[PDB]
Amino acid sequence: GRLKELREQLKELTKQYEKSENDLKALQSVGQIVGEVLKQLTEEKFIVKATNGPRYVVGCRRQLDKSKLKPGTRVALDMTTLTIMRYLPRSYSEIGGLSEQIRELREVIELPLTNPELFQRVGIIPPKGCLLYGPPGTGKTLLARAVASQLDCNFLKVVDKYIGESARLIREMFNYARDHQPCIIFMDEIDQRTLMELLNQMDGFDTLHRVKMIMATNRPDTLDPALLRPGRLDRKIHIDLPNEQARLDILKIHAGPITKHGEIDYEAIVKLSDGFNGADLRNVCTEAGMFAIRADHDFVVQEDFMKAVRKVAD
Amino acid sequence: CTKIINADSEDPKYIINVKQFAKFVVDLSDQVAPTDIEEGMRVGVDRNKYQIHIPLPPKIDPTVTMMQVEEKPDVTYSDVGGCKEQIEKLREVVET
Amino acid sequence: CGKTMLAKAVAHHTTAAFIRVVGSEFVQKYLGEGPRMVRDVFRLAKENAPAIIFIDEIDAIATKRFDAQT
Amino acid sequence: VLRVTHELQAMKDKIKENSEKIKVNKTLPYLVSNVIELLDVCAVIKTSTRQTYFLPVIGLVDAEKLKPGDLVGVNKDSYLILETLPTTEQYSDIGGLDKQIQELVEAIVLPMNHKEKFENLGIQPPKGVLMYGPPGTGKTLLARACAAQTKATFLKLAGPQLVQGDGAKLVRDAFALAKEKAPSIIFIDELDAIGT
Amino acid sequence: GSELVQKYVGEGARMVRELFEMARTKKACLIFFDEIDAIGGARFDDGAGGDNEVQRTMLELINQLDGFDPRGNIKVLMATNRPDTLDPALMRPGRL
Ligand SMILES: Nc1ncnc2c1ncn2[C@@H]1O[C@H](COP(=O)(O)OP(=O)(O)OP(=O)(O)O)[C@@H](O)[C@H]1O
Repeated sequence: GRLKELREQLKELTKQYEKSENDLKALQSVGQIVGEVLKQLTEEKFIVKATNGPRYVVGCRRQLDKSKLKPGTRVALDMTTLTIMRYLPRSYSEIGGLSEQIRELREVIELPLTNPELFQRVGIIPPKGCLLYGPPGTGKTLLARAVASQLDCNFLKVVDKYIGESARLIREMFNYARDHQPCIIFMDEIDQRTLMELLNQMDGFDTLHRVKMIMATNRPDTLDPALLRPGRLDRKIHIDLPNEQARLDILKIHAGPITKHGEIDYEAIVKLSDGFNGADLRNVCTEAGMFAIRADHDFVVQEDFMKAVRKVAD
Repeated sequence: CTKIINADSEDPKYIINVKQFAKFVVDLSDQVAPTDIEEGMRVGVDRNKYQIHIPLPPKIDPTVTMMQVEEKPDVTYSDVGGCKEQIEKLREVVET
Repeated sequence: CGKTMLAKAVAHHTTAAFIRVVGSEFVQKYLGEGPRMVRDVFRLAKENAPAIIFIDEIDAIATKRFDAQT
Repeated sequence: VLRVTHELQAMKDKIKENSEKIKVNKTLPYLVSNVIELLDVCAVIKTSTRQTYFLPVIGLVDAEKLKPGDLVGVNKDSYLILETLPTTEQYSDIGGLDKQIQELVEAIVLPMNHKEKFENLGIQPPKGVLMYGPPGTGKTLLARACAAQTKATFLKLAGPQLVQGDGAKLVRDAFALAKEKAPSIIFIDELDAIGT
Repeated sequence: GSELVQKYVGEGARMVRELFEMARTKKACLIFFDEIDAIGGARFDDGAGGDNEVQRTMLELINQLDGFDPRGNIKVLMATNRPDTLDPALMRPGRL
């Protein structure tokens, strides 16, 4: 017994001493100044700039793999010789009836995303994107992130020009987008010679990677005839008019994640208020939940929805 | 001159920053009573010695001090005329 | 009726330093970049070889002067 | 018996190392600053002189508790990390906006009063309340009254005071201060000044 | 008014704060602002936003003037030739 602690003690005696050697050895590194490879002046020397601003010319130390040190590459240089060292780069249907959504949109979004061989054999460049238009909110604000669900891939939301940074950033993120072929760029709420210049990126500027850049947004008031011309904008999809039954389906979908008695006359509620909008039905559900919170009702009583329906109708 | 921004128990270990260069964790100078050192007021540190040698009075910002009129022009209401109502209204908001 | 495509073809089958880069620039701070560009191109022209420029939609800059005060 | 010898040996390497370790802080070029980030075969430190240094040796202290972004004790000349260092009105005095008053209440105190109902219903209360309207339509007064009535800690923020990375660091410090205390009321005035 | 505006961003707000603190230290102080239209007497704030510095300085000024806990003993006078250009924020009573 008296020896067991001694065994563990030994591990301790080394442990604190272990750090001493690690601390002493660590107690000598002088660090380095971080900078970027501004350009490859020569296979032996290159022009770099430290984050502080000054620009120098340095060289690989032993083997810095110039093949991978293309113009622009973080590297830390010692402030005694300025040499290159370690380099380190630093719901499918939430709108009820979506037959319109799961149809033309699907057939024009995924079809050009799978078999480029089909079209190139046809000799026709695949359509690059389609435009959706109709009621704001349900058709515009909603079902916008849902496209990722429909395609099951993460998308990028892109909200004359100041300096042209619109097109500049579009291209600069285009490579990232192309790195993920299934990814779809969704420049919703997109809104001279930037929109028209915006018509030139799609033709070239790395647009041969099988991605449908759907310019689907009613926000732009001005419509470009060249864009709607076949090719660029293959076709236009009009957001369907809610029929007050799709409203019932939307209410049911949103009624899902809600605790309630169950005796909900959903048809009565939808007839009470014509929200007409999936976000309006979301607000209806939220207001019903709030009314339930009043008086501390874990459930939601029938009249609470009706108050919610009436409130939104205003 | 430096501004103190914090202090710690045991060793004081002030986090003073001089003007804008950088925060320095400097101990009090040998020849200073710890009571004088406090938070958020001007003090004096030497470069190499890095230590707070003497407390300093607060900044005055002479622009603001000289901005004060510190002078009474020789103008009286008597010379002004035709603004009796305005004069009274201003007086009710300044003097009375 | 065939324009931009013709310029594109000229670019594809030439040897000059064709730098179009003439986005119609109303701008608000740097006004009059004409010389800022052409000189560069001329500097490019002597740097490597004579260059060419091309663009449409310059109709906005055409104008006819008229008023000089507004 | 050799065990005590090793443990008495510990009063050996530690004393010298302590003396050196307790100089970078004291030294003027300490430049105690924030660690830009952390990596592995290592530290990246933005010195308070607006300079980015890369340290192969991640630091003398073990790297587990080197949180990306924190008071970093950069060495005077090695710029290696040494020490983490320490980091009256009522709702009856305003009229014509009572409905807004109850809305703000149910959105701001109900989480403070009881959030269980929200979880029960499956809907959470949004965070952040915007008060927009003509300069006359009282909201600073409403905010002051709400702070006075409800017992929490006020956090007054203004566009001018924030601006001077001074703005970002000040915002982060204030937000962290709010995070530390469970009850927190954050007041940002003329927010348009910042979010231009 | 010109002395308030400086080349450095935000300096005007800092000097406004300094003046406010100097007033707070004193008792029964009167302040007179002339050419107020000079010191951010507008809120156009176009996309260019070239006046952002004077604008933020004016915002700091108005905030320190009234809001939360003012001194309540600071009598402010203001002389402008064309108040119509002044912003709603300052012209609104309570501040003036
Ligand atoms: N409904 C109201 N009841 C009482 N006082 C009000 C009301 N509306 C405005 N006020 C007055 O306005 C002030 C309340 O804050 P204030 O009006 O400054 O904020 P605001 O109108 O939201 O805009 P700002 O803060 O930009 O001025 C107090 O002087 C208060 O007496």
